[PDB]
Amino acid sequence: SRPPSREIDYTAYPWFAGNMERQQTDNLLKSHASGTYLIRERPAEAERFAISIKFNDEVKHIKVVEKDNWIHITEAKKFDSLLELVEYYQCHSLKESFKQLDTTLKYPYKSRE
Amino acid sequence: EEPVYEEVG
Repeated sequence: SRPPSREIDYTAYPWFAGNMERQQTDNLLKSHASGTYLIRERPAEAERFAISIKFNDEVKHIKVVEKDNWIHITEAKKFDSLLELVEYYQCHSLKESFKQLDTTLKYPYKSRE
Repeated sequence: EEPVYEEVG
């Protein structure tokens, strides 16, 4: 009725990128401003997902490690799903994991072309 | 030919 607990679509979100190339994301974000974030897929071995964010005209990349039915980009904490991982950084600064960075998720990649 | 990325460091 009220609770929308009937299959959730992650692709519906504007921050959900498909099989995008590395060089592409670089050029795509190059035009976008700071605060822009996105998540692409990659057919790698240890890494399954790939995250990207723009900060101070610098396109950063974050590898996503998913194993043992759990998701996590670092080697300290774990998540139950990509959503929990995204929402965590969406509200909390990345400085916690990456001291070099101090930004958060605000606008998607397909926000404004 | 190796994954750099940001990484915790």
